[PDB]
Amino acid sequence: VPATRILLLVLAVIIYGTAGFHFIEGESWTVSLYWTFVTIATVGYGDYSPSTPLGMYFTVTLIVLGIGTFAVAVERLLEFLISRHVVICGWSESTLECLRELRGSEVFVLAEDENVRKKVLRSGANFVHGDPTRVSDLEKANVRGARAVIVDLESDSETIHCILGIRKIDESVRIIAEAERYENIEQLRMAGADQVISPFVISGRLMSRSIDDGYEAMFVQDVLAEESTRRMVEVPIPEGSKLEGVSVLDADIHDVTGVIIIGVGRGDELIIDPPRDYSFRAGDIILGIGKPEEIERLKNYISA
Amino acid sequence: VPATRILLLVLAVIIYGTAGFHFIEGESWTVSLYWTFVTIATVGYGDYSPSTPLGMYFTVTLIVLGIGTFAVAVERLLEFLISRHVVICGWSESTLECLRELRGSEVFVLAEDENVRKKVLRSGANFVHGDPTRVSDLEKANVRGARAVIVDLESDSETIHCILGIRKIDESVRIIAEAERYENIEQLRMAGADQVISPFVISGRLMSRSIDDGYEAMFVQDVLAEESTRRMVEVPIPEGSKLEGVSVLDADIHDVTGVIIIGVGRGDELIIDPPRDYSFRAGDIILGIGKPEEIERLKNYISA
Amino acid sequence: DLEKANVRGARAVIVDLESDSETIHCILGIRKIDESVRIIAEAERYENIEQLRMAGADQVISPFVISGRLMSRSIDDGYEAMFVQDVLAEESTRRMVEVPIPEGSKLEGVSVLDADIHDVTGVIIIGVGRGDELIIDPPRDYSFRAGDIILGIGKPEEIERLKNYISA
Amino acid sequence: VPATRILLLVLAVIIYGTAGFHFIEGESWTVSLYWTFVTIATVGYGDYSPSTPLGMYFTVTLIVLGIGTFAVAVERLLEFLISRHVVICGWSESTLECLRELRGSEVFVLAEDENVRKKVLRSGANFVHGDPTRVSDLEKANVRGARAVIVDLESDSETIHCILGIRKIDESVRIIAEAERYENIEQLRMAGADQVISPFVISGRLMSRSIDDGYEAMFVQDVLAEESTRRMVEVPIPEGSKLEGVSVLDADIHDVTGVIIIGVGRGDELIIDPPRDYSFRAGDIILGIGKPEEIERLKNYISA
Amino acid sequence: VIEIIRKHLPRVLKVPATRILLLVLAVIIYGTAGFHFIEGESWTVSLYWTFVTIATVGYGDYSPSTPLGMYFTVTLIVLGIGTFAVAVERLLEFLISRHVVICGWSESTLECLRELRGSEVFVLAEDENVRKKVLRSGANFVHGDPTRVSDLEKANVRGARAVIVDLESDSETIHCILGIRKIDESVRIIAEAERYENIEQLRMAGADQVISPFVISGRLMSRSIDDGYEAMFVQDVLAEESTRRMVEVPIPEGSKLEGVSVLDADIHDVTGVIIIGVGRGDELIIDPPRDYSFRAGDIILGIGKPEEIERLKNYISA
Repeated sequence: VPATRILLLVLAVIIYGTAGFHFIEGESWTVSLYWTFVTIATVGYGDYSPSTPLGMYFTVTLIVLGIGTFAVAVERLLEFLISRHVVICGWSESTLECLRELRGSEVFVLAEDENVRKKVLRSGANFVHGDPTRVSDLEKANVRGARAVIVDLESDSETIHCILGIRKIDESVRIIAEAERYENIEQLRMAGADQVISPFVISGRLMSRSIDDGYEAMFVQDVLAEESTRRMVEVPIPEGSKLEGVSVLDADIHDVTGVIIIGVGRGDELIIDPPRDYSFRAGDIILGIGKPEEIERLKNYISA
Repeated sequence: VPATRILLLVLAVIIYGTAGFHFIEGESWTVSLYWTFVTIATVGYGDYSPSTPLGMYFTVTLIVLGIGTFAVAVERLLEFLISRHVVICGWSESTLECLRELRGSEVFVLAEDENVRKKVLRSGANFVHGDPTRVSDLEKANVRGARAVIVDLESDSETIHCILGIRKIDESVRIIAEAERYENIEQLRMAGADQVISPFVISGRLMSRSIDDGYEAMFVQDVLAEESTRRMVEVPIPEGSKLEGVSVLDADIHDVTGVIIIGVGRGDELIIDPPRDYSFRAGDIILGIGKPEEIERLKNYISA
Repeated sequence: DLEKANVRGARAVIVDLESDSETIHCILGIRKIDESVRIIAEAERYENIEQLRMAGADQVISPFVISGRLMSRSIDDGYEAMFVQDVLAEESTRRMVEVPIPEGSKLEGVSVLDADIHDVTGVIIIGVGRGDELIIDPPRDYSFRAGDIILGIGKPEEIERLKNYISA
Repeated sequence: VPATRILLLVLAVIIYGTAGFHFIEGESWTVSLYWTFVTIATVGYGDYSPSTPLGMYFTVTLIVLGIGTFAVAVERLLEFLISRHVVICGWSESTLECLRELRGSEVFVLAEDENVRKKVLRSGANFVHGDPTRVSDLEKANVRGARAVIVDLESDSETIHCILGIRKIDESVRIIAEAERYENIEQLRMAGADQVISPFVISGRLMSRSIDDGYEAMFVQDVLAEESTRRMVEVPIPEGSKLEGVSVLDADIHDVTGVIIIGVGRGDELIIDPPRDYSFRAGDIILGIGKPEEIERLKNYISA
Repeated sequence: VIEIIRKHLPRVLKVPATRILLLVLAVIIYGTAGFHFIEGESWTVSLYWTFVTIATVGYGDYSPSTPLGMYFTVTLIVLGIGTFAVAVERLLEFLISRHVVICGWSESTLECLRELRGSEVFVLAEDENVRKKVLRSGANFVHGDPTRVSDLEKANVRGARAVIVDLESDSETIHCILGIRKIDESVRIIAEAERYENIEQLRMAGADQVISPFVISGRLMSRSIDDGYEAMFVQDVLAEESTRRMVEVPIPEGSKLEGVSVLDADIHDVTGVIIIGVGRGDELIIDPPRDYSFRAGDIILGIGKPEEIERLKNYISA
């Protein structure tokens, strides 16, 4: 049945109700409409009632009509009722441990499988069912407003196809991709990806360096865990700092603060172990390791 | 449970209730009947309630009896109370692009998947769930009174088994099939399809002409597009025209109109580039390419 | 595994893989090896034609669009599918060919109206190709150029009468 | 959750409410019970109300408390208010065309798959989900009371296992089985099957006899179809007939009735084309072909 | 009647109780505040009245006094009761030695469940079709993957008496034994080996007793060629319906046989059981020698009638 049949039947009764109480009892529309509601509601507060054989007749008829149409309209109603965001294209084991560190923000997981709807909703993310290679299904997941898009699909052919689809929707958003083979690192980066993270090349080099002594693999998997003592943080150099123009040899950040200056980055490059003649500028980002008591001693050090 | 089984129980409660108010409470019939209904409807205005223990036990009993049977009766009453088309058998990418040019007509889609229901209803076509190779599930899609049936199934064995099921319903509808292999073009014409469209023979013979110059594959993919400047339309010659018996050299269509006469079809045969001594008749369908400013110039020249 | 198959010394690469994402990825691998080879791709979905052509493919043939357009045009009369599937077959009576306009030809600057190619020769001029565009049904004031390509439909005895009419 | 568990929960509430009004408001037992009931039944009449904040808290609690279980008890109460069989083991294409001629009787289809529940219920049969090789799942399907059990399983190893399982449940029931290979005809028959029907040996011999002329295969598939003109029927010879002691040559049934005596069967054997010296006895069953007007002329012929 | 509708539509019980609660609370707030600020009721009354109003009772001790009160109340009731009915339905939905845990469901654990009808048994399996077989046998079913530590803790592995692991392969049986030993290293794991070569891997992972059935079966099908008496003895003394049973009788502290040799004890002469082994700790000596000295703590493995078993316990008693 059309929803409009249900609605018209409801409306017909309140009109009937209101009008008859007026015609039979001589009551005003305010109380007539109200009383009709009171009877439909089956509450009976005790103010208005019919006081004539016809009013009683009318009222009983009215109640039957009222509840019937009301209850139907209500069940339909109930049935109907029943910074920026980050978009994650594809669901895998790399984007699952990425989602635990992105708690608190809005995350939209665009995935082809419907089976993965329970695991996405359990971890605190909105699921958007679609194919992440289709441009019409990326726009559904609100890619254009996002602050970053994380692409980790089944192959490296679908990862370039999803990267090329974002570069025409928004040519300014930050794309982070995951390469599976070493040949496609410069292929995903030319097609638009701002950061290419290859997990089988990191783990391929941490397994050939753990044969003699595995301290290279213990440094990498402990400075990234956000439950240890030291945390690899990065702080930016603001405008009008005390270090805008000093060399690294004269700044001497490790002794006066306690952090370790493993590298500094200007723009889109990184200089690991900067030499002593490196003049600090404004806008630089200092990548460092230290205890969180030493980080606040560095943040006040680089202030105005 | 007949409706009348339910209705008897409801009335029995009503009569019982009404009479007790009448002889236990001493109420007149208009108020006792009213009260009984109201009691059943549990409204409680505040006018009548039992004023003696007999009535109190009686009324509590009426209420529970009333609610059970009333609720059922109401639930049941409400549940009881409140040219031609084209049919597309199967869903693939070739029938998705066919559905884009059939938005003005009404289209049924007979496919056995359930996941494709969201793609069909978006495109503006009614979805009929069923197996297209079965005669019982072909009759649900209104094959018998259709304009044309378009068969595109997963293989060429099921396309033949679906063409022979349509020809069992009626031998007058127009079947337009699609061949997957080149060798099965002659089997799909013996089963009963009127037009067999083999896309991988058109595509494979355009990827071999596009090695030197890609002008053959640029002409085919452009005149079929309705957004193009020139269009390929079939102009029929009406009965009582000024061109019956006239040869192609004596007519000179390209000089006076401006369209390009690339073929003339009589019945179900087409003669591409017809010779000079080809005599026209009434009934021959002219296949031409021209601007839309030139097409109505052609119909006004061959008119009666 | 592309450099095994001699893509550098080739004259045309025809990319038709199992899905549309692998056809873009293989086109991107060919353009790293030889930047001037002629790639002839094949799109499955309609929306991926502008991506296959941006990634490097010169000609994109989409078979599910040519078949979808010829299905909905064959409901009333099927003379447009009987035209396409018959001029391409090389066992047919009439062939669709391309002839080039040589340098120093008889038709330098000559318009198509006063050339009268269908009257003189008998071939049907459906388009004049210049470079990387095709003009279907060129207008009457269209002037030629030494170096055009005439696309036409005609009998095989009428193509030799066309090449001898455009000869130098 | 027994219905009585629900009822106990309800009673606890009505008892509780009644006592609290008695001790909180100081009301009598008769009115406190009435009031609590009426309150739960949400009538709203306006006679009894709490007069203290404690009474208010109490009353509100009773309403929310009692209404839940009140409604549920009503649901349970309303739910309470409102020849022999043939068992078919396994679902296939042989037991589907067997089920169409067994319309009108009770048929229980014991099958392992749950997918086949829709096709069994559509054809007019009760579905019993179980494994037909398990003796505990045959007894669930009521094999012991049946008049015949039809076994058609996936292999001939499961068909002997289902036949052996019935022979210990009931050693008198009639088992009809279907053999797949020719070697197992005497193996299924020794394990207990009363009739072994091998479809690939009938169809293997009807395909090697249809090469020259296919009249052998047209006779078999037309005398079994119950929509043709002639029907292969069998009538029994009763006690005290007119033929108990006559030979076939002197009975001369084909001329005086019109049926064709293809064979007669005594006990558990069949004699096809009985000779002229064959003396008819009592209890014999005459297998014959004829029009249904000729069958009634034969049935009265063999009477008392 | 909405409760009728709810019974008609349990099909929409798809959302969190938390959404349900927030919405009903918003309604009672609307109601109570209007009674306090529009009708002029006290907060005790306003809430009381609001409840009564929402619940659709409407006694009339309090009633709207102005058109505004009437308009207000109509809204309050029409929205509140619907929500109320929903909240009620969700509540009803919600309202209505130690154990052993069995990881996995096969035919070997089906016959183990017949012997354990007196104890309470959890079954941790990842199939859903097996729920009808477990509840028939009298064991609580816990859905989950037994190789996961999070789904092992749902089955109460940490406070169990013994855990019985029988999974589909020997790789998952090892991956489940190592997940149980991560929860607690004191529970008793009883595993089952599918191949003979993986008996030593399942003891290194942490199982206390590895029961390889295809090595017992394969070594009984090779002794039953000549005479089938070896495979007739094993399949009979394990049955509790047999006339003889193999029971372990422990020697208590302060017994009359500490230091006594087997020849000086002569158990088979005085009792009538056959002493086929003596276990000390986790080692078993089948057919112990003559000069084997008893102690307190040695578990005697014997075969005898039930009329002879309590005769043995009364002979070794303190």
